[PDB]
Amino acid sequence: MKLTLWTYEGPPHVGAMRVATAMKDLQLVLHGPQGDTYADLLFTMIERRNARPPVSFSTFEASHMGTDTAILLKDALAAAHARYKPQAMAVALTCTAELLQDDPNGISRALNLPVPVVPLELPSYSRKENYGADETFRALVRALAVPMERTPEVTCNLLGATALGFRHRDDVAEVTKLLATMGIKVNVCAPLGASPDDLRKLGQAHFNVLMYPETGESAARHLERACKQPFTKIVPIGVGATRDFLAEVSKITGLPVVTDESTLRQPWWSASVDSTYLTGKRVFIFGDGTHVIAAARIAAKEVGFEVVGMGCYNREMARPLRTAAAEYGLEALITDDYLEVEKAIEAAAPELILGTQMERNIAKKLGLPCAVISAPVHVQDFPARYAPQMGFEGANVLFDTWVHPLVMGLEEHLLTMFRE
Amino acid sequence: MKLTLWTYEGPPHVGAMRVATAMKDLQLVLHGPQGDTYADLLFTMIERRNARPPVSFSTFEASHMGTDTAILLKDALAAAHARYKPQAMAVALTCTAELLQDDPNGISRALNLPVPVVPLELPSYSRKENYGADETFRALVRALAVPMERTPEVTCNLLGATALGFRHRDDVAEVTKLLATMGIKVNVCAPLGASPDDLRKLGQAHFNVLMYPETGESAARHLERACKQPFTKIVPIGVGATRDFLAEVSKITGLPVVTDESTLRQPWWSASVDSTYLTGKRVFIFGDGTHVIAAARIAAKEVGFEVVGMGCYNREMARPLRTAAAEYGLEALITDDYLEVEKAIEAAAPELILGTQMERNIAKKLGLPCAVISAPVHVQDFPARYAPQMGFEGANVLFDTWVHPLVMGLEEHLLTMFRED
Amino acid sequence: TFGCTDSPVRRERGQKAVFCGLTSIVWLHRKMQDAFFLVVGSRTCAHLLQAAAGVMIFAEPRFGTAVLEEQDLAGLADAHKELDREVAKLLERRPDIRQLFLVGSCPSEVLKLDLDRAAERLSGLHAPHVRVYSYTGSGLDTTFTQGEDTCLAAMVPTLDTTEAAELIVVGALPDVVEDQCLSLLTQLGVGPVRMLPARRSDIEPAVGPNTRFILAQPFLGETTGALERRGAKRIAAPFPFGEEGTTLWLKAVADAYGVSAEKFEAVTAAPRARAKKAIAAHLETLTGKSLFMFPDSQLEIPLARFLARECGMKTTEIATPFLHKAIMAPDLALLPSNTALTEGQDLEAQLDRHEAINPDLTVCGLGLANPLEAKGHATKWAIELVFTPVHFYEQAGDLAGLFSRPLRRRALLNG
Amino acid sequence: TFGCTDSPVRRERGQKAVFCGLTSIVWLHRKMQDAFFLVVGSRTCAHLLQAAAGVMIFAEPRFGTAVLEEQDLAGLADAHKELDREVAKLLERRPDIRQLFLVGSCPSEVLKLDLDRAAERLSGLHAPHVRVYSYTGSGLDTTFTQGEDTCLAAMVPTLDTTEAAELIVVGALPDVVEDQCLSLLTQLGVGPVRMLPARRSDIEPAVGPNTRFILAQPFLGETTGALERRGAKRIAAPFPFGEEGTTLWLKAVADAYGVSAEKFEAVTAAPRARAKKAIAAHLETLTGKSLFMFPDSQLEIPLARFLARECGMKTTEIATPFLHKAIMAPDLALLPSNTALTEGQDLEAQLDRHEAINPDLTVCGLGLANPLEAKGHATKWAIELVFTPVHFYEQAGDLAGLFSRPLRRRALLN
Ligand code: SF4
Ligand code: SF4
Repeated sequence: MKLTLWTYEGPPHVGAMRVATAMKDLQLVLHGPQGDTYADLLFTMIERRNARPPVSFSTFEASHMGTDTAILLKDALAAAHARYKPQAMAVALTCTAELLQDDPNGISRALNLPVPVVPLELPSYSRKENYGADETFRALVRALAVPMERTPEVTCNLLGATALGFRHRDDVAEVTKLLATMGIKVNVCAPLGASPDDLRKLGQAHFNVLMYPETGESAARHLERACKQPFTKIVPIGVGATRDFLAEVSKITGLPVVTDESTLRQPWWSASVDSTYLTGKRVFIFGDGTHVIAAARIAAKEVGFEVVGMGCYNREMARPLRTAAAEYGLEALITDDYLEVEKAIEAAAPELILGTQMERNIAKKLGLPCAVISAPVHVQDFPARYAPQMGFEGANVLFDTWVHPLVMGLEEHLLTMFRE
Repeated sequence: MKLTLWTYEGPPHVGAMRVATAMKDLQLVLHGPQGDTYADLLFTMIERRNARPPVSFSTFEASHMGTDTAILLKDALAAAHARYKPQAMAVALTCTAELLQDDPNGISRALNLPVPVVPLELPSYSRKENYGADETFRALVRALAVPMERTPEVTCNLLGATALGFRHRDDVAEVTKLLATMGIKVNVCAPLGASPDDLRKLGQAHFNVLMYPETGESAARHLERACKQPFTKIVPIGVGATRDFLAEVSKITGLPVVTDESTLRQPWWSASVDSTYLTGKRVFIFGDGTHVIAAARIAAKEVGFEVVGMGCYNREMARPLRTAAAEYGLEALITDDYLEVEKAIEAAAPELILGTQMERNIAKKLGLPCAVISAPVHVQDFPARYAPQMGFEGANVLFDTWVHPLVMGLEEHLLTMFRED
Repeated sequence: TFGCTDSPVRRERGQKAVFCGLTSIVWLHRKMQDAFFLVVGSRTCAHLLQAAAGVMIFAEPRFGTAVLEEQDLAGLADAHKELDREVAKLLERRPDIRQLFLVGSCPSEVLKLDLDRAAERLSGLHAPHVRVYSYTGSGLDTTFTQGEDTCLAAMVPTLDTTEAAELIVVGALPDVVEDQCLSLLTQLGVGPVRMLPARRSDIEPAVGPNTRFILAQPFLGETTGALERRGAKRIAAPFPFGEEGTTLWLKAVADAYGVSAEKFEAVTAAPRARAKKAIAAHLETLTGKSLFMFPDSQLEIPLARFLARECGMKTTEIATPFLHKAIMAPDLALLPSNTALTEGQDLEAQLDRHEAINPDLTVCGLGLANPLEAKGHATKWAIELVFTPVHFYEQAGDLAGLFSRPLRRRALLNG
Repeated sequence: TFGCTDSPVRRERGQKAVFCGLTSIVWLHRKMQDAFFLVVGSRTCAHLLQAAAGVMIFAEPRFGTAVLEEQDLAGLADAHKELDREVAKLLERRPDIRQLFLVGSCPSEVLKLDLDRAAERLSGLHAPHVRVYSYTGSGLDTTFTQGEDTCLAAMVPTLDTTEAAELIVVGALPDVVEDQCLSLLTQLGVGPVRMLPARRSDIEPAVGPNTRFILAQPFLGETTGALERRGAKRIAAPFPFGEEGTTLWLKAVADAYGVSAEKFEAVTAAPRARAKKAIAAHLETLTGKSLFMFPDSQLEIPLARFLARECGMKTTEIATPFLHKAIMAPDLALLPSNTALTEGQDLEAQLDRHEAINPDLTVCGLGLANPLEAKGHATKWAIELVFTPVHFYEQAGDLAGLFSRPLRRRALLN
């Protein structure tokens, strides 16, 4: 047992929900207790969604345990199917149901539905949310994708966008627009926006864009072996990262790299004279692996900060992060304990903190400028306005967003220093 | 003499510099003393521009006054023509130059240059920045536009966008998008992005979109006479005003309204349950007339605030604003005096204040949530990111921007109470 | 046309959209300044507490969860040893905690983790400075506010004994509301009155065969039983929502204590007028409007009672996660006899009834709110009713305001 | 190799990109607690102050501008009465003000309102609580820092008479810098020393025939002239920038007061080594780099001296708005012999020379800076140098740091 107040990630079954809600015409059935429906709040409140998550629970409680739990799962599965007629379903165990002896795969197969029901294995006591989504998506893809003839014109898939992703919506839109400038159309984007029938059409794409390693890497690896599809290793957050990405995409396809830079403003903003006081500002960077690595390169090589501390909460990105951090002369902080983050921040004494919502709060207490680069994140960071982190508009967005807190902090510090 | 700390607007000649700097291939020459080049810092630092403004000063000082001041103006017109070979030029008086006896018209008529040189009357002790801009553009359009053969396709002009304009850059882009969606291409956008040659070709457009009355109305009125082009009277800020705008453009052109709303998220955002606490929240709105009128309709009819005060510093907009405020059962505050604003705010005790950079500061002192909706504005509100106030992306932007400080205010208040009220 | 005493209540089972009792810790701990709440459960439980607490999570709250690890799943010798180390470590960090609650969850229950026995052990090891209790807040056992009930019940048998004739007001109320309650009871001449729970562990009520208690909250079934086990007698009353609810509640106390009609009518006259005035500013919008309430907190029956009688609303289906007949008798007698009563839910069946009724206003949780608003149904989110001051005279207009607002917003935003 | 005493300086007029003397108010009023600076000018003058002040405008600062209206453009009599109305209003609105400066602008001077006469008249009227002065900050007369010069010069006639032989350190400095100066001079055995301006109106220094003064800022020509008219005698010294300048500045004072070489070396040893170690950190990116300086403040020559001799920079064109030949002698004698010097400015021509030279680092105004960056020239905005602490030992590394930063940002970003 670890005493826990804050947790950066929920249980893997929430990640499964994160993949189901992302998709359409797919029902997820979770074996779990009355009460676990609280996770729907996340999708309806934070993402401001117009429908109930395609998720339901067997809903066992004290007066229906023992041999009744198996029946409830069967009821739940049959009821979900008869009501929504999805193209496919998935079944999984909540943490509480993981201690029961019920076999979802056995139960679901004996029910013998006219659509595939994909049983998921999600160890709720050793693994967390991001694995839940990654594994759910891999299992879905393994069950549904088949080798196919390549489309006549060059296309790719987008992999790893989910519900409750930090800026996934607008990243998808922005990455689409920059592949379209190179003459590459998107085949399927998945999980987000995909149906199980779309998943069946994955194989006709030429390669995959792996947008988020934490939620798409397994499906990408599978699609590489099964559908002979290469996947991009570089995540286009940052001007520099976007170029390398497009260079990678060029190597994959043989197509030349074309760009529309008429709207790229970050490099000139950063080169301009009003940015020269940012030079050497000490930045501490925390969050998930993908966003921390991306932010570090922007901080050091695009804005001119000194990266003074670097880490992430998700074990699955530990090695890419440790490899990244060493180029800055730093040892990566790998932890899911916000109190450890708080110790590393005090010791590093930064001038700016790039992090999650926990870090915004640590930064408030210490009186330090902070900006948010990664999930977990409250309702504020699901904006009505266009807010990508990726590509060129994302580079513009990131610039305004990191700099704003610094100007506010200096401005408030100057105001109090000339009153008396 | 009015005792002055804060000024919402600068002198008319900065308005002239706003028009010149928006444009290409125009030199603006100003009769003024050494030292008035400080205004160059506004275009270079704030708008983050990568060239010196196309503006030069005769640069007179104490040792060379008298009959030398005319010589100096002559030299600067000559030097600016010889170096930048502009398509056209403007000449005007600084406030100190207005006290002198030199006639900018007769000096430049005598110089007899191979391009038009447009004289500008700018009353620097009675009029301000916006007027400077509105007049300068009007004079340039009077000088250059002619009756013309209409284009085969339905086209229009965008009228009023300038340098140092609050979100002019992205407003132009968004308006262009919503017109293109109706199959209406833009002919010329002026002043912002245009050349004197571009200005000659204004008349061939079917109609005019008046984006900002403060800096475009006078030119629009001229083009209504000279080239028979009617102009849009609705500023597309807010979902409803955008629809009223597109409807208006329908009447003018005969084309049906076609919208793309696949990305319009503001209506669902405010209808959603998270927005329910927003109802009845008392808002005080201030800025230039256009943005105050637009903001108030959004506040009341789209987000569900109660508008508890309205005003503007922009006297040219006094009537439309007074008329609009009556609809909300408010008396419009017309003042250039930040101290009056501060009193009105205190007397209204709002929960949100919408305004200028000055209103940001008044709000902070009172610890009230605040968002910026109008110039004058500091560096940040000239963003690298896409940031329109207009059209459908404007509506999304406006929603995030107004609501964020309220949720910050509620969040701050909640956790000071949590430990330990 | 008032009285649902003999009304057939639907006893419904199936898919449920409700919070577990763990959720109650969030606003319970704020009241008991001296206590800490340690959930023994999974990351799921931790995630829930985080979600329900929102911003409070950043304010060092006096709760937390011992997340069960894989090693804790294979052997019960190790787990009771780990829990002890985890407790001692927690109590050393926070010396000022006087009451520790070990809160049972679904995972700790399935695991057969004996938290009753752990509470006794830890209580031995940490006396006299910290008393430690045990109760369940699991989804298996408990819905939302029933978590407060199990909590208070667990501490009733440990309370001092007394032969004094005193009043206990049961239910954690917001501090301003409690103060008003106390003032009104003092003005009435009702001798020493204590709350359960008290604001601090060293001023908890005593109980004996002459103790009287009245419930400020309807969800207090087990606590009621435990107080009766100790010898106390309940004063039956409708719940103190609105002018009438509050008057009837006070009246029942008054009558129990032999307070004269003269004294009652004069202590109560002005606050009664105040509250009536504040409700009337909400009638235009509320009168004739139809109400549907999903099950969440057990407040829905008395709240529906208030909405129909004092706000001229029309009831359709009103559902509660649990319907305790004796405790709800006074309110049930006041509800419009047309009211369809439900205890429990099969979520999909209830939404089908809801869609048919087409109610003007729908009380439901955040899981259903936006989904319902998207289908054109005006909604008021339930959870706000548990944590906003709503009881008694002074909050009667604000109580009504919570329901008029969503309907007023709807009207503002679309012509 | 190091003499510019006899270098022929190019004097130029024409188009200028410089600030007027009004700008000086922004950091002057911060020093003088009791003071209020009322400009008499147009909306342009108020707009400049607003831009120059930035966020300080929202800090209720002790300046403002009586902006001229139509009515005020004619004629004298009525305008003067109107000024009094505003001044009387201002004084009761802020009663803790003991010094009022009527600052002349270009508009006021063309209009020929006699602010000197208004000051006289208002002094009589608001005596003894408020003394009122007048000086010019106009673009016609004055460039940027010269506004401090005319301000202090306007105070000198009225300072108290004394026969004591005390030191006056002239020029507004950041309090942190002032304190250091005081401490070093005090531990050298030099006292008492006073500042002009002082922090409050009631502790302004006295002058008389036995007074000695030393300038901390190069732009103090009229002030020097005024103090000499009252009989005070100047101590000549290069300006206290970097280890060398500060030492030399301090040495001139210690020589004047008979302090021994033994004391000088002991008090000065540790701060000296400390200063030259802080500078060394910046020696990496600065050595060998060419320097070009547009005219702004009259700090350019001392600063170029510091950058060449202590930071290993090569000089090219070093321009200044005004060059006082006597005051600048010590620093001119230390500048490298190759330096092209320019007094005044003719912008287009000076931008042609700049382009031809292609210097590594350019000090210039914000109005030039970005446009020059866009053309691939590393720049350093000048205005920062007048408000940041930069004089004396403790700040020598920071000063070097002001010039190394833009160069290491250019390297870092490409
Ligand atoms: S329903 Fe059970 S498993 Fe789920 S959060 Fe509540 S106590 Fe934990
Ligand atoms: S240069 Fe003259 S007119 Fe311009 S701001 Fe300075 S004093 Fe005023």
